[PDB]
Amino acid sequence: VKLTAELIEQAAQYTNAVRDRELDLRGYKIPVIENLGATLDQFDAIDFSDNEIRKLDGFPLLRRLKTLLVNNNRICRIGEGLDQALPCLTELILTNNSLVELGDLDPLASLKSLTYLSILRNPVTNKKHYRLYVIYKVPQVRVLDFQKVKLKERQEAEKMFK
Amino acid sequence: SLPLNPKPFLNGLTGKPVMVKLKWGMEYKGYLVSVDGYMNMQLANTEEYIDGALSGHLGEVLIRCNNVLYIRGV
Amino acid sequence: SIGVPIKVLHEAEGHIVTCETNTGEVYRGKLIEAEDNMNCQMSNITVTYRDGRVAQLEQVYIRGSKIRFLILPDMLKNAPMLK
Amino acid sequence: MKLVRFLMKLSHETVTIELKNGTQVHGTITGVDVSMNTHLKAVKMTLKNREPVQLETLSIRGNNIRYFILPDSLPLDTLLVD
Amino acid sequence: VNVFRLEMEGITVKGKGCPKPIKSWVQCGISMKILNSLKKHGYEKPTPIQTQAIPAIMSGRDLIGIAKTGSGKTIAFLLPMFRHIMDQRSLEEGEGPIAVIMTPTRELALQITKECKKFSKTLGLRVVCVYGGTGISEQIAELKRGAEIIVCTPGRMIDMLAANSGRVTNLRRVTYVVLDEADRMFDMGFEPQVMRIVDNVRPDRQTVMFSATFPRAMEALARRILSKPIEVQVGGRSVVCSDVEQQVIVIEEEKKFLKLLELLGHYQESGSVIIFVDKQEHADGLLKDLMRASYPCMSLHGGIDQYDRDSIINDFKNGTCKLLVATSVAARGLDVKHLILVVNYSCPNHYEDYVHRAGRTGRAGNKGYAYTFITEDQARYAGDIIKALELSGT
Amino acid sequence: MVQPINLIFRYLQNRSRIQVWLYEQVNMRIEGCIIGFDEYMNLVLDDAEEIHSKTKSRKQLGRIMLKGDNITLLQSVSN
Amino acid sequence: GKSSKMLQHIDYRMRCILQDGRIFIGTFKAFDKHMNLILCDCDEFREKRVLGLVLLRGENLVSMTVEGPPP
Amino acid sequence: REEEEFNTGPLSVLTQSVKNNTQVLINCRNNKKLLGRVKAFDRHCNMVLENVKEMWTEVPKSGKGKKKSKPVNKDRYISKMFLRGDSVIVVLRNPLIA
Amino acid sequence: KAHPPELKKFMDKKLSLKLNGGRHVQGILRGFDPFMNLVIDECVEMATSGQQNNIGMVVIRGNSIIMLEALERV
Amino acid sequence: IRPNHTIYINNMNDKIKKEELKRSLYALFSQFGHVVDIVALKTMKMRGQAFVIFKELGSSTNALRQLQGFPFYGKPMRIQYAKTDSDIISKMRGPNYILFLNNLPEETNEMMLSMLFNQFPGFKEVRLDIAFVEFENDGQAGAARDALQGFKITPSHAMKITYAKK
RNA sequence: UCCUCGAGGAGGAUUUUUGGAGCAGGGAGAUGGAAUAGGAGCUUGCUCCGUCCACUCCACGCAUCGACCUGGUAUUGCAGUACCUCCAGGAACGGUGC
Repeated sequence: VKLTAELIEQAAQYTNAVRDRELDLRGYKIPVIENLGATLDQFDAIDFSDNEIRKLDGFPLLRRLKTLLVNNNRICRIGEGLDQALPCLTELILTNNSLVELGDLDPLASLKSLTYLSILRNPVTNKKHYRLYVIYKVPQVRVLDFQKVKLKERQEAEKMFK
Repeated sequence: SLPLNPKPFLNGLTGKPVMVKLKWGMEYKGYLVSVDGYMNMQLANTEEYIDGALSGHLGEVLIRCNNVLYIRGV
Repeated sequence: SIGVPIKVLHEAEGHIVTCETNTGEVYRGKLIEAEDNMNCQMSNITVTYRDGRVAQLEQVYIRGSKIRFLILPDMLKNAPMLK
Repeated sequence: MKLVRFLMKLSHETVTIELKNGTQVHGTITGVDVSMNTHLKAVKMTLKNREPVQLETLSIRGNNIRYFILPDSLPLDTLLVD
Repeated sequence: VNVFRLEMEGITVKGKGCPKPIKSWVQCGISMKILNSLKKHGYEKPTPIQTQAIPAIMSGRDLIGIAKTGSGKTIAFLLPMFRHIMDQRSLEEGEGPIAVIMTPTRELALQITKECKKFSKTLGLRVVCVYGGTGISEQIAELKRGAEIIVCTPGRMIDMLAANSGRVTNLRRVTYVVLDEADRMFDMGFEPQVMRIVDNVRPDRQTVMFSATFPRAMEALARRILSKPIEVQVGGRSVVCSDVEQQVIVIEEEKKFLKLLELLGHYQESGSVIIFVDKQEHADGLLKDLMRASYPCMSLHGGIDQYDRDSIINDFKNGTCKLLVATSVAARGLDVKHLILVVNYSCPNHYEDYVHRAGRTGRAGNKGYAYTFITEDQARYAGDIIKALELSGT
Repeated sequence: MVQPINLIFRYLQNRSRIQVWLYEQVNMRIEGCIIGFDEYMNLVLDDAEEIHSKTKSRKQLGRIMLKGDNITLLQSVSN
Repeated sequence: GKSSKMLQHIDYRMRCILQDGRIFIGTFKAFDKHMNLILCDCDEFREKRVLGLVLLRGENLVSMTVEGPPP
Repeated sequence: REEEEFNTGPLSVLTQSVKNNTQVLINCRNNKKLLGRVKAFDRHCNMVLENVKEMWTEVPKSGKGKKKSKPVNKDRYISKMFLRGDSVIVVLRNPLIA
Repeated sequence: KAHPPELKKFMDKKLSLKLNGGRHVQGILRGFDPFMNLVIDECVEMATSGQQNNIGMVVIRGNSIIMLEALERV
Repeated sequence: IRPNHTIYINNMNDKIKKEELKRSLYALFSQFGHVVDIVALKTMKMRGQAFVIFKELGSSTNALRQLQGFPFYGKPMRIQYAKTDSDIISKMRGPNYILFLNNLPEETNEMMLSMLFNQFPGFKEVRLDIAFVEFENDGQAGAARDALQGFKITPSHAMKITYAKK
């Protein structure tokens, strides 16, 4: 059950709780996120929860994409061309993923508009100084794992590994 | 004196040198030739005045009611 | 003689709505009187403008001449507005 | 006499419309109403100090249109006969 | 060249200087209003009595027409009068009508007024609205505004003439005097009223009379009031003789020879008889078949010589030949006293040839026998034969 | 209930000096005596004067025919 | 004649541009003779502003175009 | 009624432009003056003209930037155009075609 | 058509009206009009510095009326 | 308290904005299921509290069980079931196959048993301190037997659900 | 009433659409820059003059309220919402009148 144009044209699309145009693509078990050109950047949020996506890549240019729900998936790697395809990506929910190393968070630093990031329920969050490395690598993010970044955490991230 | 309606006052002002000033600040001075019921003005040998200084002569000038602010009979 | 947005604005009288004027003034409150010419008369209204001067007044009246838009709740967008 | 009947008979023609805000929209006129509601298809709009954008459809009101631009090969003498 | 066929249609005409009957109303010398009324009424073909009465009324002479009931005598009296009124217009003087129509009944006068109003439709000509037994003030107010024709009762006309409400001037008042149902007006009951109506009239005025029946005494009384009348009835002009008995039998084309052989064998129709045929070769074949059947028969046609035809005529006159076959050339003009029986085995296309064949036997007041065989091919002449039998009384 | 047309007729009958403010123009106003009016609120001012509040000057024009589409507020003055 | 220019875009998401430079993207449900647009669950872009059911007057409308497929 | 008011009022000044085929100037609210021959008019001053020449003046509007450079005037020509009567501010008839 | 505005409840009440160009007045309404014209007797206008100037009975047209807020409980 | 589709979380940080807290609650609730509505106020009566109403009651129950006492913006929020039904949900609404139930309350009617069994999909019939519930599907009956083993309904007694024998 | 060839048939004058819209961002200083883009003294170096941004000074252009960041502090409350505790500092944003 791969993501095609007929699956995106038959999927439900409505208004979310934040008054944004969201398309519900849950319950599809798509192994790879592709063929997203049929939406023509008419959705403000993408609900791709409960899927089997392994890599968050292969997305076309969508300037209206501001929220991406990748919860309950097996995402273990992030694409390096995420900034060239989503310049206005501000919300990224990557809870309960397959990220084990902090080096997968290195392509996530290119998103300058990203402010809300969720990396909870992951083996990469259980490593030593994971939050300090995420604050040092991504200074544009203001809320990490439902927690506001303070000045002391930014000073601790800028002190170590400088 | 007697209360005069503006429509016979505009009908009787034809042929006399008046000056109609618009909302943009410019005025046109000339002899009133035609004045209809929709408060439109058509004058002959009109001269343009901007900020108290004359600009030039144009001749027959037609000014609508949507732009003309006031008119004074000289 | 009566329009469908005019009928939707007349049917939404008595609900917590807002009217944003052309100058940016947002009169919010319960729509007490809504005529066919977009005349909105509200009681216990609140002024939240684009200037931001938020205040509370006992009664307000905004005409349809300088009215830019109207923000209404979505309780009347289902029925009988489905055509 | 009436310019609305002359504007309504100018369908399927590539014209341009300049608004009061400086935005010029060039496209094929497909629909004209009595209130000069210009509905065009595959138009290109250029605003003031902005980039031109191409749209598949556009609907401009009559009160927002300031000027129009017709091609030189338009039969204005034949279309004026009511 | 077919002017004799209109007179043979069965319309007895009597008089000196009679005009020819018109074939249709478009070429009858009528006005535009009369033609418009005839087109609106739905008249495709005019009546023969109307075609005999309309030129006689348009010429300005007195006419007396007799026909059956429902033949259109009121239209035949109203249409040429309205055509002459429209073509020759006069000044509508006070209390003077241009036409005087006499009706014995009030309902008949109202029907004549309705027919005159229908014939003068879409025009300003209003003739009359008056009847007996009604208010005289309304009739005087209707007649004072202008009266073209006067169609009313003789008693109401006498009451209007006695009270100076309507009269005929001496110089020029009326030009036509119509008389509907003249058999009742010429009776003993309506004699002095019609006499006073005809006495106070203009000298230069035509008199028209129409009735369904006409006795000899009524016609003799009505002829004195008119000046050189023209009679028109049915049937006399080119009609069959009443002294010769006419018989029509429906037989086939092959059964006609068997019927002639049965009439020659059983009945006494073989000797002193004239047999009319269609062609000369068919007449020669019939003569050869009669001579082969042990019967003396002679033939006279255009294919034979003149001396042989003269010898055949001499043998038929002397009594040497029992039967004489002849073509249509010998049907008219031949006056033979021996011709007692006329056998028309072949029906001619024209009724004049059949009338000449029926009139060839039994002339000068004597009796005669005429037997004609009618076939299915002569369907157009069956109506003319029925009209000739109705006119001759057979 | 006092009608505005009746108040304008009473001001024209009283021949009092009234000041008229323009629409979207707070710097310059007019002042004069209204002689007559019409259905389109057209005022006929005799010996009118344009008063500029920024420059504190007054320029007389005379007989002026002011349209009703530009006059936003009208008040009565004692002068 | 047919007057099907506004009926073909019914129940669809359209983005109308205002005179001051604002853009309202909402589902057009009904209209009138004064071009009164009723945009249910509309977004205001110029930044994103949560508005919802916004009834904008026809006097402040400049142009309108199709945004995407109907929900 | 309407024809006499159009041939005797200010609209006759428009009617002399289409009958005698004369050139008139129209100054709009966008500081532009278009001189041309009026071909079609209406009661709402909807002017459809042919062979028009529109002149105006424009500023660089922070083109390069540092505090010494002037604006300039410009002009253009159009074969056939149509302008509504709302944006028409001034209409001047002058014998310029001869 | 031509329905008058619902101004019967705001009769003889002290309300504050806003006019175009940023003008503010306060006064008691003395009547109504179908063209949204309001007669304010003993009106006081707010200046730019903040001082209130009494102008008396004034007439405000409906073409520049922005918002009218009733200062009294009706 | 009966389980419902709306889960209410309280004891949260009231210093954050309303829209940011609503977006954070939506991003937290999207991992457990589709969030239909989010009711969040900042007034003096509803300070520091919000609620999320979902489409399915099982996703709301899993979000209330998993995020019980989770730290939200520095303060551990407490999640619980709603007292009344939501307005949006009310507007949108209007092993073996046989399972043996023991220690059931006698005051509960058949409608309460149907609402308790409505977490599982459509069953064949229900039989009524002992009860017998038979489902049309074997996996649905197994999920209903695994879910109702120690459920929180009428807390004065404990309900026990077991598979029927042959 | 029409058709055929006399005839036949049957709305530019107050709340929406002919617009009351257009234009310009205070002054000074031997302040600083036009990589590839000004002219003149007929390149380059220099001098002069009608276009910005950063800082400083006078008049942080001024006052207002809303959104927002730091610290301290109060509320533990079951609802369908313009917005929601208070204190102090800073002022990146919005509009109102001069």
